Amino acid sequence: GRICRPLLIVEKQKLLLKKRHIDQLKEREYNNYSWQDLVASGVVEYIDTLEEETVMLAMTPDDLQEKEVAYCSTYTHCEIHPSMILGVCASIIPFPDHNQSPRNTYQSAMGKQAMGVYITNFHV
Amino acid sequence: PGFVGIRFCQECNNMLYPKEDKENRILLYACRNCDYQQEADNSCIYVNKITHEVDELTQIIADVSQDPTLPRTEDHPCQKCGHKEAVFFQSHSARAEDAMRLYYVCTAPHCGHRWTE
Amino acid sequence: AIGQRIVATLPYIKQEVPIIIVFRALGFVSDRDILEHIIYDFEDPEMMEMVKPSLDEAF
Amino acid sequence: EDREVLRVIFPTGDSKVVLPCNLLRMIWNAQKIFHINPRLPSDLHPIKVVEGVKELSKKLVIVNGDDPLSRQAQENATLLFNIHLRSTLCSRRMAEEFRLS
Amino acid sequence: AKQDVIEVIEKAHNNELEPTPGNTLRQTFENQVNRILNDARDKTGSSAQKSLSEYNNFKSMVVSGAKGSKINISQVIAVVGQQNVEGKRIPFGFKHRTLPHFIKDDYGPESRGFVENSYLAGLTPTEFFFHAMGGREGLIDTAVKTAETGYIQRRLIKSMESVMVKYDATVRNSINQVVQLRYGEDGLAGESVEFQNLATLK
Amino acid sequence: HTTLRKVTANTAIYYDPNPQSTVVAEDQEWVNVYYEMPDFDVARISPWLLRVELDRKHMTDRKLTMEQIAEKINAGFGDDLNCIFNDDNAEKLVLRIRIMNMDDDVFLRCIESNMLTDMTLQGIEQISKVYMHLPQTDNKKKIIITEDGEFKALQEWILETDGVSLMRVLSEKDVDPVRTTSNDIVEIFTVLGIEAVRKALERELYHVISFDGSYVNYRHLALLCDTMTCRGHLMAIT
Amino acid sequence: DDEEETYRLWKIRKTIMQLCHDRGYLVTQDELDQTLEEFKAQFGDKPSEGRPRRTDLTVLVAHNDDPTDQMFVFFPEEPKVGIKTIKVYCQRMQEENITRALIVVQQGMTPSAKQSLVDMAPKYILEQFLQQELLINITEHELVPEHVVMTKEEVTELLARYKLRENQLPRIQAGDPVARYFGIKRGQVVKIIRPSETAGRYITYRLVQ
Ligand SMILES: [Zn+2]
Ligand SMILES: [Zn+2]
Repeated sequence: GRICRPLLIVEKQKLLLKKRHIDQLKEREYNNYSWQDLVASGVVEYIDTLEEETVMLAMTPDDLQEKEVAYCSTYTHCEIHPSMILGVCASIIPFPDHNQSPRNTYQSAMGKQAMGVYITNFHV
Repeated sequence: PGFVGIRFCQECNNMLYPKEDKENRILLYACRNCDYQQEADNSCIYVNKITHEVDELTQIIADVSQDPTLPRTEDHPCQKCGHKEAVFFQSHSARAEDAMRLYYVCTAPHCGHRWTE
Repeated sequence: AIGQRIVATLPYIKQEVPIIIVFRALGFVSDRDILEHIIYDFEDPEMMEMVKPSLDEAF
Repeated sequence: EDREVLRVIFPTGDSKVVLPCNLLRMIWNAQKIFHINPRLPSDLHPIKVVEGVKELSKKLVIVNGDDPLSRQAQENATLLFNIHLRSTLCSRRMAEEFRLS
Repeated sequence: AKQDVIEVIEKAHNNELEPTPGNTLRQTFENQVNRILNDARDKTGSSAQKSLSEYNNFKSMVVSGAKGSKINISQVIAVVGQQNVEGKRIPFGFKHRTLPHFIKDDYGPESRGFVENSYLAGLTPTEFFFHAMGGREGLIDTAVKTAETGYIQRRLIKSMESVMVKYDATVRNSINQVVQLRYGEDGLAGESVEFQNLATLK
Repeated sequence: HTTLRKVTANTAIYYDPNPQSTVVAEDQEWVNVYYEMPDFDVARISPWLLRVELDRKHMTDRKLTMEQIAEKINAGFGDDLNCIFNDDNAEKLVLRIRIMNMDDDVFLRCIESNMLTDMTLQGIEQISKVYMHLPQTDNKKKIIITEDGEFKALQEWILETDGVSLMRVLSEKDVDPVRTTSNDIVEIFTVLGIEAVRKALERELYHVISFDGSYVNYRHLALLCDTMTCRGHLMAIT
Repeated sequence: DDEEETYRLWKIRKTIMQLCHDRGYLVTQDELDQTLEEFKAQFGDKPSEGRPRRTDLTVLVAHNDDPTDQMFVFFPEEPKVGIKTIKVYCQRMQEENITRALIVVQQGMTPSAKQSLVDMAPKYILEQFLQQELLINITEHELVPEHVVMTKEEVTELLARYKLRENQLPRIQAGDPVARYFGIKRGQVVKIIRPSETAGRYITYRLVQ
């Protein structure tokens, strides 16, 4: 029952997700290098709500860059992408960060009454 | 003034309660379970700090310097070891209104000096 | 009455029970043992005086 | 006297009131309906203004009755409006401000 | 504005901030920061408003009063501003943090929910979440006030439903008891009255 | 309202068998300056002492002195509870109590916990906090009529309390018993009556309605307020 | 401790004189607006020791319409007034042939004393007042409108004009602060004149209960 989410672990001030992992992920369909191999490599970690209190997140790897005034300089994890904070129906809104939030909630409710093809085998 | 601690009997290990000996006109600490008595050495039985003038440096522990989520600064070096980096944080403790005060801790391992500006 | 008393609302029991009574019912009768289990730093009189009413209520 | 009554009614100097008839708008309507020239002398006698306002005040009845209790209740019901009416339909204002015929 | 808030934070951190009468030091610091950021929001909104041309359609609809307000223009062009939950900045829902992306004990404007972007610029992820929090507050208010207000409406109606103007012009209830000797103390209906000025008062 | 806790720094109970040689070293000066002449029944003295330390900040913030405090203690408990104190010159504002004649020490602790809560040094009960300020809006300013006949808004100090004792606050020197009011309509009804609460209730409903800039015709408020007050008591809409 | 005591006594006396004047009792202008220093000259500035004693503060006024219709104002010394004191005051009123009185208590009045004040009403109409509620004249408050006790002829004229029964008028409790100030009993009607923002003036009538 503990809700958690995956995050990219961070070294001293660097991601552990090197370019070799992206390379093996690009040919995911040939070399059967999958998400579980990414987790087993110690590059990704599932962090729950209670362990997030002890975690210092980077919103993007740009936060790990050394800046004229360092904000943290001791990050421990990084977001895979901030847009993953949204759910299924809010992930259909284009440019949801340019709307008033009630509008995004009303769309998230109204994407569910929208017509389409609810399922491919609707004939049976 | 300082607080007064609880003291226990030497036989039943129950707490000693205060009592007065009229014969010598002297304070005693006696157990109401066994029949033990002791000559007090503080003469003070109760202390209430209504002002709550607590030194929060005593509540801090050096281990907090290992917290990745605390801010670090290079501007306040340690007076005990000379390390440059140090974590800082606010009181965040109830019963402390002027809690914007910052407390610093040295991040050098095994030094753990704590102070306040 | 005098200070702040600590109680314990155990299941299947419709009346509050002092914590010291519960500790004694578990085999810890000496007040030293109970505060060894409750207060881990004996250099701290604040915790001590705040637990003292519960001891005074269960003697 | 009406001024002092208003001063005790509205202890703060707030002249905004809610009343039945918009007397300034009716005066403007009369000015435009009869083509009143504000630059020429008027043919309205100030005594006619006084008498007409008094008769009007008598005709505006909220509480009906000649008994003294009905008279006092009638006085009270239309007090604020009658003050507004006497201060708006004043003979001087009707002579040099509105210049009605 | 952010440098001003940083200065106030530095003052508070150095105990160079003394409380004002009627408030604790935390509340005085919060008042100073909120004043700085409200001033920033208003100044930026004025800048956006003066930038508008006569052909701007936001300005057209706001000027006519058809729809919108100058604050909406400011949020679309200049800055969305401070997000509040229960009338205060974003609370420390984590341990001394608003989100895991901030350091502990960060009372800065961006940490506590100041959206320094406009809706055209687009909100950053933390601004997006804080704005969603502030909007959730409005949704909850809209959905929770209705029951209490409707119960108040029903209660008022059932309390006054039979009070009526009678043919003797008195206002009376069903028991025939007198509530007002004349309706509104003047026996006049509320549709025909209107605002005027007493010329002899001031 | 100011209780002894609001102005107290820290309380403590000692076992002082003879006041001449006190347990504390810094309180030996004024105790002997008090004891060299017999002011009270020294024989009816208990060895349990109750020393309270005040703080200069809260003493000055209320213009309070040990004289008033000691008088209040000796009035609330009579002569049964002796209290002594130094002048308002020492670096620490301290005053020492003893009980005159459950065990004694427990009684001292109990009266300590009581005095720190119920001993009203200054102020009116049920009034927690009071804020003095100048009203910038004319609705709270003092609107007078000058000798020339113009309305003039005098900018004067007004107090806003966090509790209500309208009954007591009205009957205070230099307090206006004519304009001083409250938002607790029940107290207005209890103190001023049914027509006063009618008017006050109209004012409060108008304040609630108009605070958002709205406007409602006064006859509707008047009818609601007459419905709640036409039977001589406050008739809730419930 | 003492200057405030005499100040309170003077304020109470001032409110009592205003009250008696509003009830229609003969009160001279001199005592109606009596300065605090004049009060000290006439009664003293040391009530604690016994100058003035509250027994010296007793007032006795006569109605303007009837010189025989007099009224007392007693200031008991004890904070909690007991039934014995009520019996003493009633005895004095019997001796002096006075039928109305006000008792300005300090702390309160015992239940037996209140029951005595209630049971013997048809003989002696004697009322109870706290000194705390006489330190201010509530009729001077801005919220309190102008109350006027109507006469039976006026009440009959009112009910005949509006053609209604007494139970159809709005009500005022007999224990109302202003009803107690004017000393009005059940069956009496009080005319309230208040300013109205829509009509200028408004008169309403409340029946006492
Ligand atoms: Zn023992
Ligand atoms: Zn160090």
